[PDB]
Amino acid sequence: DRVAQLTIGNSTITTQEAANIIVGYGEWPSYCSDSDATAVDKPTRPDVSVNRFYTLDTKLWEKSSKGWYWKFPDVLTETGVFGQNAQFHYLYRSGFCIHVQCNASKFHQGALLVAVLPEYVIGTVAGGTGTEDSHPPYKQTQPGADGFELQHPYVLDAGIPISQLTVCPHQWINLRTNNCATIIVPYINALPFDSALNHCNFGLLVVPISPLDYDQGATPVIPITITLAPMCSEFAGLRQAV
Amino acid sequence: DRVAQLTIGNSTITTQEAANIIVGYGEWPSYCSDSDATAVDKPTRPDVSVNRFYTLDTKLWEKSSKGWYWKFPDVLTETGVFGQNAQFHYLYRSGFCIHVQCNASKFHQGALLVAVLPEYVIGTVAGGTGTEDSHPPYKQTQPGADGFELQHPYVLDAGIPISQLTVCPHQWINLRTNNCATIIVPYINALPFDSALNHCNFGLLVVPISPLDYDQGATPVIPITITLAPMCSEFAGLRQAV
Repeated sequence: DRVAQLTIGNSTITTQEAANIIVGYGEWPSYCSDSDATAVDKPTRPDVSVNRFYTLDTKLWEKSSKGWYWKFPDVLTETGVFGQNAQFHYLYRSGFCIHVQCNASKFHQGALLVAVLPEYVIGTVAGGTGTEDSHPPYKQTQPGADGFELQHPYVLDAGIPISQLTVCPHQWINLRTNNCATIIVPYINALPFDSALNHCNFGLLVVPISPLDYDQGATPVIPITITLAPMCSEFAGLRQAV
Repeated sequence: DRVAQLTIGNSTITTQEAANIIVGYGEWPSYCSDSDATAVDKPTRPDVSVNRFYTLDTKLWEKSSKGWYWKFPDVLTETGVFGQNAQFHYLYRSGFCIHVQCNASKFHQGALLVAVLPEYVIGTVAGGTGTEDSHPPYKQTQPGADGFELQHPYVLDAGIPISQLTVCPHQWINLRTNNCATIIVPYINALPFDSALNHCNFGLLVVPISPLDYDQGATPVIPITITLAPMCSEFAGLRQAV
Protein backbone atom coordinates (compact mmCIF):
# COMPACT_ATOMS: atom_id res chain seq x y z
CA ASP A 1 0.00 0.00 0.00
CA ARG A 2 3.11 2.19 0.08
CA VAL A 3 4.31 3.96 -3.05
CA ALA A 4 7.58 5.89 -2.77
CA GLN A 5 7.63 8.95 -5.00
CA LEU A 6 10.58 11.30 -5.39
CA THR A 7 10.37 12.95 -8.72
CA ILE A 8 8.81 12.51 -12.11
CA GLY A 9 9.28 8.73 -11.74
CA ASN A 10 7.38 6.62 -9.19
CA SER A 11 8.25 3.21 -7.66
CA THR A 12 6.27 0.74 -5.52
CA ILE A 13 8.40 -0.92 -2.87
CA THR A 14 8.38 -2.40 0.63
CA THR A 15 10.82 -0.87 3.09
CA GLN A 16 12.98 -1.39 5.07
CA GLU A 17 13.20 -5.15 4.94
CA ALA A 18 15.31 -7.49 7.13
CA ALA A 19 18.22 -5.27 8.17
CA ASN A 20 16.98 -1.75 7.31
CA ILE A 21 19.09 0.44 5.02
CA ILE A 22 22.87 0.05 4.89
CA VAL A 23 24.63 3.40 4.95
CA GLY A 24 28.05 2.71 3.47
CA TYR A 25 30.84 3.40 5.95
CA GLY A 26 28.31 5.13 8.21
CA GLU A 27 28.31 8.26 6.08
CA TRP A 28 25.50 9.99 4.20
CA PRO A 29 26.22 11.68 0.86
CA SER A 30 27.01 15.36 1.30
CA TYR A 31 27.44 18.42 -0.87
CA CYS A 32 30.80 20.08 -1.16
CA SER A 33 31.03 23.02 1.26
CA ASP A 34 34.79 22.51 1.45
CA SER A 35 36.45 22.05 -1.97
CA ASP A 36 38.16 23.43 -3.67
CA ALA A 37 38.77 26.91 -4.99
CA THR A 38 36.04 28.28 -4.24
CA ALA A 39 35.39 29.63 -7.71
CA VAL A 40 32.31 31.53 -8.91
CA ASP A 41 31.96 29.00 -11.77
CA LYS A 42 31.86 26.41 -8.92
CA PRO A 43 29.49 23.43 -8.70
CA THR A 44 26.12 23.18 -10.38
CA ARG A 45 23.94 21.28 -7.92
CA PRO A 46 20.82 20.10 -9.74
CA ASP A 47 17.62 18.88 -8.04
CA VAL A 48 15.51 16.89 -8.28
CA SER A 49 15.07 16.33 -12.02
CA VAL A 50 18.52 14.87 -12.57
CA ASN A 51 18.55 13.13 -9.18
CA ARG A 52 15.54 10.87 -9.79
CA PHE A 53 14.49 7.21 -9.79
CA TYR A 54 16.32 5.42 -12.59
CA THR A 55 15.33 1.79 -13.10
CA LEU A 56 17.60 -0.30 -15.29
CA ASP A 57 16.50 -3.15 -17.53
CA THR A 58 15.83 -6.20 -15.38
CA LYS A 59 18.36 -9.05 -15.14
CA LEU A 60 17.30 -12.70 -15.22
CA TRP A 61 18.65 -14.89 -12.43
CA GLU A 62 19.21 -18.50 -13.48
CA LYS A 63 20.35 -21.76 -11.89
CA SER A 64 23.65 -21.18 -13.68
CA SER A 65 24.10 -17.42 -13.30
CA LYS A 66 27.56 -16.53 -12.02
CA GLY A 67 26.72 -12.94 -11.09
CA TRP A 68 26.72 -9.40 -12.47
CA TYR A 69 28.41 -6.06 -11.90
CA TRP A 70 27.82 -2.41 -12.76
CA LYS A 71 30.19 0.56 -12.70
CA PHE A 72 29.36 4.00 -11.29
CA PRO A 73 28.77 6.51 -12.63
CA ASP A 74 29.29 4.58 -15.88
CA VAL A 75 25.83 3.00 -15.60
CA LEU A 76 23.88 6.25 -15.92
CA THR A 77 26.50 7.87 -18.13
CA GLU A 78 24.22 7.62 -21.17
CA THR A 79 20.95 7.46 -19.24
CA GLY A 80 18.58 10.43 -19.31
CA VAL A 81 19.43 13.88 -17.97
CA PHE A 82 22.05 12.53 -15.58
CA GLY A 83 23.74 11.02 -18.63
CA GLN A 84 23.64 14.45 -20.24
CA ASN A 85 25.25 16.24 -17.29
CA ALA A 86 27.98 13.62 -16.91
CA GLN A 87 29.06 13.87 -20.56
CA PHE A 88 29.10 17.63 -21.08
CA HIS A 89 30.98 18.48 -17.90
CA TYR A 90 34.64 18.35 -16.87
CA LEU A 91 34.38 17.61 -13.15
CA TYR A 92 31.85 15.35 -11.43
CA ARG A 93 30.92 14.26 -7.91
CA SER A 94 27.93 12.35 -6.51
CA GLY A 95 26.45 9.90 -4.03
CA PHE A 96 23.93 7.14 -4.74
CA CYS A 97 20.91 5.39 -3.33
CA ILE A 98 21.14 1.91 -4.82
CA HIS A 99 18.11 -0.37 -4.58
CA VAL A 100 18.09 -4.01 -5.70
CA GLN A 101 14.88 -6.08 -5.74
CA CYS A 102 13.81 -9.64 -6.59
CA ASN A 103 10.37 -10.99 -7.48
CA ALA A 104 10.02 -14.65 -6.53
CA SER A 105 7.55 -17.13 -5.09
CA LYS A 106 7.69 -18.83 -1.70
CA PHE A 107 8.73 -21.94 -3.64
CA HIS A 108 11.96 -20.49 -5.02
CA GLN A 109 15.39 -20.57 -3.37
CA GLY A 110 18.66 -18.68 -3.31
CA ALA A 111 20.81 -15.93 -1.88
CA LEU A 112 22.36 -12.89 -3.52
CA LEU A 113 25.23 -10.94 -2.05
CA VAL A 114 24.83 -7.31 -3.02
CA ALA A 115 27.94 -5.26 -2.33
CA VAL A 116 29.66 -2.02 -3.29
CA LEU A 117 33.40 -2.01 -3.97
CA PRO A 118 35.19 1.33 -4.52
CA GLU A 119 37.73 1.34 -7.38
CA TYR A 120 36.68 -2.05 -8.76
CA VAL A 121 39.55 -2.85 -11.13
CA ILE A 122 38.89 -5.80 -13.43
CA GLY A 123 41.50 -8.39 -14.32
CA THR A 124 40.91 -10.93 -17.06
CA VAL A 125 42.53 -14.26 -17.82
CA ALA A 126 46.11 -14.38 -19.12
CA GLY A 127 45.43 -17.76 -20.67
CA GLY A 128 44.07 -20.66 -18.62
CA THR A 129 47.66 -21.61 -17.83
CA GLY A 130 50.06 -18.79 -18.71
CA THR A 131 51.22 -15.17 -18.50
CA GLU A 132 49.83 -13.01 -21.32
CA ASP A 133 49.17 -9.38 -20.38
CA SER A 134 45.84 -8.42 -21.91
CA HIS A 135 43.63 -5.73 -20.39
CA PRO A 136 39.81 -5.84 -20.44
CA PRO A 137 38.01 -3.87 -23.18
CA TYR A 138 35.54 -1.04 -22.52
CA LYS A 139 32.73 -3.58 -22.79
CA GLN A 140 34.10 -5.18 -19.63
CA THR A 141 35.65 -2.29 -17.67
CA GLN A 142 32.82 0.17 -18.37
CA PRO A 143 29.86 -2.07 -19.34
CA GLY A 144 27.30 0.74 -19.29
CA ALA A 145 23.76 0.43 -17.94
CA ASP A 146 23.42 -3.15 -19.18
CA GLY A 147 26.07 -4.37 -16.75
CA PHE A 148 28.38 -7.34 -17.22
CA GLU A 149 28.47 -10.97 -16.08
CA LEU A 150 31.30 -12.33 -13.94
CA GLN A 151 33.59 -14.92 -15.53
CA HIS A 152 35.13 -16.14 -12.28
CA PRO A 153 32.93 -15.05 -9.33
CA TYR A 154 35.18 -16.84 -6.83
CA VAL A 155 37.91 -14.28 -7.49
CA LEU A 156 35.52 -11.47 -8.48
CA ASP A 157 37.25 -11.31 -11.87
CA ALA A 158 40.12 -9.57 -10.07
CA GLY A 159 42.05 -12.21 -8.12
CA ILE A 160 40.29 -11.20 -4.93
CA PRO A 161 38.20 -13.62 -2.83
CA ILE A 162 34.43 -13.15 -2.83
CA SER A 163 34.30 -14.88 0.56
CA GLN A 164 35.56 -11.57 1.96
CA LEU A 165 33.38 -9.23 -0.11
CA THR A 166 31.37 -8.47 3.02
CA VAL A 167 34.10 -6.05 4.10
CA CYS A 168 32.43 -3.71 1.64
CA PRO A 169 29.04 -2.08 2.26
CA HIS A 170 26.66 -4.93 1.60
CA GLN A 171 23.23 -6.42 2.12
CA TRP A 172 22.02 -10.00 1.67
CA ILE A 173 19.04 -10.97 -0.44
CA ASN A 174 17.78 -14.32 0.80
CA LEU A 175 14.57 -15.20 -1.07
CA ARG A 176 13.47 -17.07 2.04
CA THR A 177 13.68 -13.92 4.16
CA ASN A 178 13.78 -10.78 2.05
CA ASN A 179 13.34 -9.74 -1.58
CA CYS A 180 15.09 -6.37 -1.55
CA ALA A 181 18.27 -4.56 -0.51
CA THR A 182 19.16 -0.87 -0.21
CA ILE A 183 22.66 0.58 -0.03
CA ILE A 184 23.61 4.23 0.40
CA VAL A 185 26.94 5.25 -1.11
CA PRO A 186 28.79 8.53 -0.40
CA TYR A 187 31.31 10.00 -2.83
CA ILE A 188 34.61 8.23 -2.20
CA ASN A 189 37.78 9.45 -3.88
CA ALA A 190 41.28 10.78 -3.22
CA LEU A 191 40.03 13.95 -4.91
CA PRO A 192 36.85 16.00 -4.39
CA PHE A 193 36.01 16.00 -8.12
CA ASP A 194 36.90 13.71 -11.01
CA SER A 195 35.96 12.60 -14.53
CA ALA A 196 32.61 10.82 -14.80
CA LEU A 197 33.44 9.10 -18.10
CA ASN A 198 37.05 8.14 -17.40
CA HIS A 199 36.89 7.21 -13.72
CA CYS A 200 34.43 4.81 -12.12
CA ASN A 201 34.39 5.61 -8.39
CA PHE A 202 32.91 2.25 -7.40
CA GLY A 203 31.37 -0.98 -8.63
CA LEU A 204 28.11 -2.68 -7.73
CA LEU A 205 28.29 -6.45 -7.36
CA VAL A 206 25.31 -8.82 -7.25
CA VAL A 207 26.40 -12.43 -6.89
CA PRO A 208 24.43 -15.58 -6.12
CA ILE A 209 26.30 -17.30 -3.28
CA SER A 210 23.53 -19.84 -2.87
CA PRO A 211 22.32 -20.94 -6.33
CA LEU A 212 18.77 -20.38 -7.55
CA ASP A 213 16.64 -23.52 -7.39
CA TYR A 214 13.07 -24.67 -7.95
CA ASP A 215 11.07 -27.73 -8.92
CA GLN A 216 10.24 -28.02 -12.61
CA GLY A 217 7.13 -26.12 -13.57
CA ALA A 218 7.87 -22.95 -11.63
CA THR A 219 9.16 -19.84 -13.40
CA PRO A 220 12.76 -20.80 -14.29
CA VAL A 221 14.13 -17.25 -14.25
CA ILE A 222 13.95 -14.78 -11.37
CA PRO A 223 14.00 -11.05 -12.15
CA ILE A 224 16.49 -8.76 -10.42
CA THR A 225 15.36 -5.15 -10.72
CA ILE A 226 17.76 -2.33 -9.92
CA THR A 227 16.59 1.18 -9.07
CA LEU A 228 19.19 3.83 -8.32
CA ALA A 229 19.02 7.53 -7.49
CA PRO A 230 21.96 9.96 -7.31
CA MET A 231 21.78 12.00 -4.11
CA CYS A 232 24.19 14.92 -3.82
CA SER A 233 25.31 15.08 -7.42
CA GLU A 234 27.59 18.00 -8.16
CA PHE A 235 28.84 19.15 -11.55
CA ALA A 236 31.69 21.60 -11.95
CA GLY A 237 33.29 21.60 -15.39
CA LEU A 238 31.34 23.87 -17.73
CA ARG A 239 31.09 23.29 -21.51
CA GLN A 240 31.89 20.24 -23.63
CA ALA A 241 31.13 18.82 -27.08
CA VAL A 242 30.83 15.09 -27.81
CA ASP B 1 33.52 50.82 -17.12
CA ARG B 2 30.25 48.96 -16.51
CA VAL B 3 29.94 45.28 -17.33
CA ALA B 4 26.51 43.71 -16.87
CA GLN B 5 26.72 40.08 -15.82
CA LEU B 6 23.74 37.79 -15.28
CA THR B 7 24.82 34.27 -15.81
CA ILE B 8 27.52 32.25 -17.48
CA GLY B 9 27.59 34.85 -20.29
CA ASN B 10 28.82 38.44 -19.81
CA SER B 11 28.06 41.60 -21.84
CA THR B 12 29.55 45.12 -21.82
CA ILE B 13 26.94 47.80 -22.35
CA THR B 14 25.99 51.39 -21.52
CA THR B 15 22.61 51.86 -19.85
CA GLN B 16 20.02 53.32 -19.91
CA GLU B 17 20.51 55.56 -22.89
CA ALA B 18 18.19 58.34 -24.18
CA ALA B 19 14.77 57.22 -22.95
CA ASN B 20 15.61 54.56 -20.34
CA ILE B 21 14.10 51.08 -20.69
CA ILE B 22 10.74 50.59 -22.39
CA VAL B 23 8.52 48.21 -20.44
CA GLY B 24 6.00 46.95 -22.98
CA TYR B 25 2.45 47.91 -22.06
CA GLY B 26 3.69 48.94 -18.62
CA GLU B 27 3.91 45.35 -17.43
CA TRP B 28 6.86 43.32 -16.19
CA PRO B 29 7.08 39.61 -17.02
CA SER B 30 5.57 37.48 -14.27
CA TYR B 31 5.42 33.83 -13.31
CA CYS B 32 2.14 31.98 -13.40
CA SER B 33 0.58 31.90 -9.92
CA ASP B 34 -2.87 31.73 -11.52
CA SER B 35 -3.11 29.16 -14.34
CA ASP B 36 -4.33 26.71 -14.85
CA ALA B 37 -5.02 23.41 -13.17
CA THR B 38 -3.00 23.57 -10.76
CA ALA B 39 -1.42 20.21 -11.43
CA VAL B 40 1.52 18.62 -9.58
CA ASP B 41 3.27 18.13 -12.95
CA LYS B 42 2.80 21.93 -13.30
CA PRO B 43 5.42 24.39 -14.59
CA THR B 44 9.15 23.85 -14.54
CA ARG B 45 10.62 27.28 -13.84
CA PRO B 46 14.34 27.20 -14.65
CA ASP B 47 16.89 29.79 -13.50
CA VAL B 48 19.26 31.23 -14.40
CA SER B 49 21.07 28.84 -16.74
CA VAL B 50 18.33 28.76 -19.36
CA ASN B 51 17.42 32.41 -18.80
CA ARG B 52 20.79 33.90 -19.79
CA PHE B 53 22.37 36.40 -22.18
CA TYR B 54 21.98 35.10 -25.73
CA THR B 55 23.68 37.19 -28.40
CA LEU B 56 22.71 36.48 -31.99
CA ASP B 57 25.00 36.77 -35.00
CA THR B 58 25.38 40.45 -35.88
CA LYS B 59 23.45 41.99 -38.78
CA LEU B 60 25.08 44.43 -41.21
CA TRP B 61 23.23 47.69 -41.78
CA GLU B 62 23.70 49.09 -45.29
CA LYS B 63 22.64 52.17 -47.27
CA SER B 64 20.14 49.89 -48.98
CA SER B 65 18.95 47.71 -46.09
CA LYS B 66 15.16 47.53 -45.91
CA GLY B 67 15.00 46.10 -42.40
CA TRP B 68 14.88 42.81 -40.50
CA TYR B 69 12.55 40.84 -38.25
CA TRP B 70 12.78 37.98 -35.77
CA LYS B 71 10.06 35.74 -34.32
CA PHE B 72 9.76 34.77 -30.65
CA PRO B 73 10.34 32.26 -29.29
CA ASP B 74 11.33 30.94 -32.74
CA VAL B 75 14.69 32.75 -32.55
CA LEU B 76 16.04 30.78 -29.60
CA THR B 77 14.13 27.64 -30.52
CA GLU B 78 17.33 25.89 -31.60
CA THR B 79 19.69 28.01 -29.50
CA GLY B 80 21.39 26.47 -26.46
CA VAL B 81 19.56 25.16 -23.42
CA PHE B 82 16.54 27.37 -24.03
CA GLY B 83 16.31 25.74 -27.45
CA GLN B 84 16.38 22.37 -25.72
CA ASN B 85 13.56 23.18 -23.30
CA ALA B 86 11.36 24.66 -26.02
CA GLN B 87 11.60 21.57 -28.23
CA PHE B 88 11.11 18.78 -25.70
CA HIS B 89 8.11 20.33 -23.95
CA TYR B 90 4.40 20.56 -24.77
CA LEU B 91 3.46 23.88 -23.17
CA TYR B 92 5.58 27.05 -23.03
CA ARG B 93 5.38 30.56 -21.58
CA SER B 94 7.97 33.33 -21.19
CA GLY B 95 8.89 37.00 -21.15
CA PHE B 96 11.92 38.64 -22.75
CA CYS B 97 14.51 41.33 -22.23
CA ILE B 98 15.41 42.38 -25.76
CA HIS B 99 18.51 44.51 -26.28
CA VAL B 100 19.54 45.98 -29.65
CA GLN B 101 22.86 47.80 -30.11
CA CYS B 102 24.75 49.60 -32.89
CA ASN B 103 28.46 50.37 -33.20
CA ALA B 104 29.07 53.46 -35.31
CA SER B 105 31.26 56.54 -35.52
CA LYS B 106 30.24 60.16 -34.97
CA PHE B 107 30.49 60.49 -38.76
CA HIS B 108 27.75 57.98 -39.56
CA GLN B 109 24.02 58.69 -39.91
CA GLY B 110 20.67 56.98 -39.59
CA ALA B 111 17.72 55.95 -37.48
CA LEU B 112 16.35 52.53 -36.64
CA LEU B 113 12.86 51.91 -35.36
CA VAL B 114 12.95 48.94 -33.02
CA ALA B 115 9.50 47.63 -32.17
CA VAL B 116 7.70 44.57 -30.86
CA LEU B 117 4.49 43.41 -32.55
CA PRO B 118 2.47 40.57 -30.96
CA GLU B 119 1.13 37.98 -33.42
CA TYR B 120 3.15 39.27 -36.38
CA VAL B 121 1.48 37.49 -39.30
CA ILE B 122 3.40 37.74 -42.57
CA GLY B 123 1.74 38.27 -45.94
CA THR B 124 3.68 37.91 -49.17
CA VAL B 125 3.02 39.16 -52.68
CA ALA B 126 0.20 37.65 -54.74
CA GLY B 127 1.94 38.74 -57.91
CA GLY B 128 2.97 42.35 -58.48
CA THR B 129 -0.45 42.94 -60.02
CA GLY B 130 -2.83 40.08 -59.22
CA THR B 131 -4.59 37.75 -56.78
CA GLU B 132 -2.69 34.49 -56.23
CA ASP B 133 -3.03 33.01 -52.73
CA SER B 134 0.41 31.81 -51.68
CA HIS B 135 1.46 31.63 -48.04
CA PRO B 136 5.01 32.32 -46.81
CA PRO B 137 7.29 29.31 -46.21
CA TYR B 138 8.86 28.43 -42.85
CA LYS B 139 11.97 30.31 -43.93
CA GLN B 140 9.87 33.48 -43.87
CA THR B 141 7.27 32.87 -41.14
CA GLN B 142 9.70 31.26 -38.68
CA PRO B 143 13.15 32.45 -39.87
CA GLY B 144 15.01 31.15 -36.82
CA ALA B 145 17.85 32.96 -35.07
CA ASP B 146 19.20 34.35 -38.34
CA GLY B 147 16.12 36.51 -38.84
CA PHE B 148 14.66 37.64 -42.15
CA GLU B 149 14.80 40.79 -44.30
CA LEU B 150 11.67 42.78 -45.13
CA GLN B 151 10.56 42.83 -48.77
CA HIS B 152 8.22 45.80 -48.42
CA PRO B 153 9.02 47.71 -45.20
CA TYR B 154 6.38 50.34 -45.95
CA VAL B 155 3.66 47.76 -45.34
CA LEU B 156 5.73 45.64 -42.93
CA ASP B 157 5.29 42.69 -45.30
CA ALA B 158 1.72 42.46 -43.99
CA GLY B 159 -0.28 45.27 -45.58
CA ILE B 160 0.04 47.33 -42.43
CA PRO B 161 1.64 50.81 -42.36
CA ILE B 162 5.04 51.15 -40.68
CA SER B 163 4.26 54.83 -40.06
CA GLN B 164 2.05 53.58 -37.23
CA LEU B 165 4.39 50.90 -35.85
CA THR B 166 5.01 53.13 -32.83
CA VAL B 167 1.71 51.94 -31.36
CA CYS B 168 3.70 48.88 -30.37
CA PRO B 169 6.33 48.89 -27.61
CA HIS B 170 9.24 50.61 -29.30
CA GLN B 171 12.47 52.53 -28.94
CA TRP B 172 14.35 54.66 -31.46
CA ILE B 173 18.00 54.20 -32.31
CA ASN B 174 19.30 57.47 -33.72
CA LEU B 175 23.06 57.16 -34.29
CA ARG B 176 23.30 60.88 -33.59
CA THR B 177 21.83 60.45 -30.12
CA ASN B 178 21.94 56.85 -28.95
CA ASN B 179 23.44 53.53 -30.02
CA CYS B 180 21.24 51.12 -28.08
CA ALA B 181 17.65 50.21 -27.25
CA THR B 182 16.09 47.95 -24.61
CA ILE B 183 12.56 46.57 -24.64
CA ILE B 184 10.91 44.43 -21.98
CA VAL B 185 8.20 42.07 -23.21
CA PRO B 186 5.69 40.21 -20.99
CA TYR B 187 3.97 37.02 -22.11
CA ILE B 188 1.01 38.05 -24.26
CA ASN B 189 -1.53 35.47 -25.38
CA ALA B 190 -5.21 34.53 -25.24
CA LEU B 191 -4.01 31.47 -23.34
CA PRO B 192 -1.61 31.10 -20.39
CA PHE B 193 0.47 28.43 -22.16
CA ASP B 194 1.06 27.54 -25.81
CA SER B 195 3.35 25.75 -28.27
CA ALA B 196 6.83 27.24 -28.59
CA LEU B 197 7.52 25.71 -32.01
CA ASN B 198 4.11 26.22 -33.61
CA HIS B 199 3.13 29.62 -32.22
CA CYS B 200 5.24 32.77 -32.27
CA ASN B 201 3.83 35.07 -29.59
CA PHE B 202 5.42 38.21 -31.06
CA GLY B 203 7.82 39.58 -33.64
CA LEU B 204 10.80 41.89 -33.28
CA LEU B 205 11.14 44.54 -35.98
CA VAL B 206 14.25 46.63 -36.67
CA VAL B 207 13.74 49.00 -39.58
CA PRO B 208 15.82 51.92 -40.84
CA ILE B 209 13.39 54.83 -41.22
CA SER B 210 16.23 57.21 -41.93
CA PRO B 211 18.74 55.51 -44.26
CA LEU B 212 22.34 54.83 -43.27
CA ASP B 213 24.79 57.31 -44.80
CA TYR B 214 28.46 58.22 -44.73
CA ASP B 215 31.17 59.77 -46.87
CA GLN B 216 33.27 57.31 -48.85
CA GLY B 217 36.16 55.91 -46.86
CA ALA B 218 34.25 55.24 -43.65
CA THR B 219 33.15 51.72 -42.74
CA PRO B 220 30.31 51.04 -45.22
CA VAL B 221 28.43 48.59 -42.99
CA ILE B 222 27.17 49.23 -39.47
CA PRO B 223 26.76 46.26 -37.11
CA ILE B 224 23.47 45.70 -35.29
CA THR B 225 24.00 43.38 -32.34
CA ILE B 226 21.03 41.78 -30.60
CA THR B 227 21.21 40.40 -27.07
CA LEU B 228 18.10 38.85 -25.57
CA ALA B 229 17.35 37.16 -22.26
CA PRO B 230 14.16 35.26 -21.35
CA MET B 231 12.85 36.41 -17.97
CA CYS B 232 10.04 34.37 -16.46
CA SER B 233 10.24 31.36 -18.73
CA GLU B 234 7.91 28.56 -17.73
CA PHE B 235 7.75 25.06 -19.18
CA ALA B 236 4.84 22.72 -18.55
CA GLY B 237 4.57 19.85 -21.02
CA LEU B 238 6.81 16.98 -19.92
CA ARG B 239 8.46 14.53 -22.37
CA GLN B 240 8.99 14.73 -26.12
CA ALA B 241 11.14 13.16 -28.84
CA VAL B 242 12.30 15.02 -31.96
